[PDB]
Amino acid sequence: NHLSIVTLEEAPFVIVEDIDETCVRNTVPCRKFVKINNSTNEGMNVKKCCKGFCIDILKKLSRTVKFTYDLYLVTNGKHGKKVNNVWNGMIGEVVYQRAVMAVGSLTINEERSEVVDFSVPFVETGISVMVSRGTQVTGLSDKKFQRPHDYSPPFRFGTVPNGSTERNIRNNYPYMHQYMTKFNQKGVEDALVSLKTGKLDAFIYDAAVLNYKAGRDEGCKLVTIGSGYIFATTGYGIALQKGSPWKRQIDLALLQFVGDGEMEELETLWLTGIC
Amino acid sequence: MSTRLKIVTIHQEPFVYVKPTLSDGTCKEEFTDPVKKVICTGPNDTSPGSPRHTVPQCCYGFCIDLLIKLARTMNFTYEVHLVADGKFGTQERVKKEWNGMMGELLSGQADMIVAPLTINNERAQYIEFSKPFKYQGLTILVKKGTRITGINDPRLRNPSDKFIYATVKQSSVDIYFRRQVELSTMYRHMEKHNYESAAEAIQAVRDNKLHAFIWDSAVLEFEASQKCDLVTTGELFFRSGFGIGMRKDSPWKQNVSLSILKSHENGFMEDLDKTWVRC
Ligand SMILES: Cc1ccc2nc(Cn3nc(C(F)(F)F)cc3Cl)cc(=O)n2c1[C@@H]1C[C@H]1C#N
Ligand SMILES: N[C@@H](CCC(=O)O)C(=O)O
Repeated sequence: NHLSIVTLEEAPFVIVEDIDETCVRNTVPCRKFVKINNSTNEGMNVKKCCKGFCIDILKKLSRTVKFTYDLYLVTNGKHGKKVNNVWNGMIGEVVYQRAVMAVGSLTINEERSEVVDFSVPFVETGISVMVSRGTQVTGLSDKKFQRPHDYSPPFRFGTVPNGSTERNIRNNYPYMHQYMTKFNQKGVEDALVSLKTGKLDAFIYDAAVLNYKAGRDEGCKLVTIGSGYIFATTGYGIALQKGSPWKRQIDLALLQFVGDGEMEELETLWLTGIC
Repeated sequence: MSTRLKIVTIHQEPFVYVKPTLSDGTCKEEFTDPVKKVICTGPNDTSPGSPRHTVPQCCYGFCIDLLIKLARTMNFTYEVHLVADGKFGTQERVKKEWNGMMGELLSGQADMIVAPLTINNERAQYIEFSKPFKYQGLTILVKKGTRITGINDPRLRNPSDKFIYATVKQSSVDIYFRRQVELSTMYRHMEKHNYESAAEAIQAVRDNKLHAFIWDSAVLEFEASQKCDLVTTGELFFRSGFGIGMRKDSPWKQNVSLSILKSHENGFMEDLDKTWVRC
């Protein structure tokens, strides 16, 4: 009944704040293990506060499914990457049973599904392409992405590696992938700055995050190609241990939330934009 | 002796086209690339409380292309039939019973549901749904000239015998309007005018009988793009997915979902959307 839950910061889904001397308003407590130094394994769990779309979903599932939790932020990797058949990130936490479930901006994909069970998708996502308004690209299939050296100067585009986007590009567009690695971005914030300061032409990334970013862009310069078009559509899901007894009740509660209009209330509250 | 899968489907354009066979019991060879077609046994006679004479028919569309891909992927044999009662499926009180493809699957008359079948709480309490192969919503089909702001329009929130708006009987849209108290007023109008099928309802909007049809956008949007005398109004409410239905015990449940995820990732699902879906 008292479940260990892993999360990862990614606005507007998961937002991390410092404690007030407890957690205020719509915030739930979340711990992060912080190392003393880089020449030790010793560290301490810092008490922080978590809010966002996925945190409201957790609050609802907690109440409906009737469980209590100890929420922590992953420190070994991010979302999930299989390195030499060993998973890190939120996926790794569930795979190696340090977490009963993973809640966050976690993309359902085939290779992750082989090692964890996912809930029904509760946020539509996939791959979107962000550009400065007026950039002439048709989408991922554009010859500017497919054969970038056919252009003088070549189109400069990248993603934030180690997540589901790079995995999809590596699998579907081998040339595009090997070309992209020189334009790898440390994160979303770096990527948007590069775009806004002419160092990058296009940012390939998670559709739901990119559409939120476009909707909140100052001056509405940055847009996603198409009417916020999605390539390799998938969704965010709660990851659970293979054959978990929690999956069933969690799927039922999510489909209940959709039926009752509770989903649209969260989408309106967290994801609507100006642009 | 047979480890062949009984597949149940329903007539729903553009996912499942149902046409008669040729004089020799084969399908008219059509082209998009060849149009893949299956023999689907089903009742020739519609109308409620009437004898159902099972006849071989031809089945094609988004869902058939999907079934063929699923069979080839998991190495299964199958046989296809259309739902005897012509319905998607609701749980009604008789003791409660599932009707349509839901009833069919729960009784073992079918081993799998392959159709634009909405994933909802009510059905997920009894059956296994695969990961969705399509995410869509509900919209309203009106005649070119009729004006409605959406689900919040006073012509629907405040019903009258003047403006007739309905949906399909024993469908998920029926389940949604029934479960929600905030829409009870609208459900009370609809119950009196609901059609036995979406085709019948679509034609009734063409023949001025029905003035608004609340249905799945994947089907309404496709219909509006063909029949320019009909248009869709408002945005999308009850954003839901279409999934493959199996019994909770099924040994194909994990592999069905992995195949659907594969097809989303490799563009196959986007291909079906281009081939069959997208005035
Ligand atoms: C409420 C909601 C929100 C987002 C959503 N996004 C996808 C997008 N999506 N996700 C996938 C994936 F297979 F990865 F799960 C495929 C597609 Cl399409 C499918 C989908 O069905 N969604 C749903 C319905 C209820 C849930 C169900 N079932
Ligand atoms: N949501 C993604 C992270 C972002 C991305 O790599 O596109 C994942 O779960 O991997």
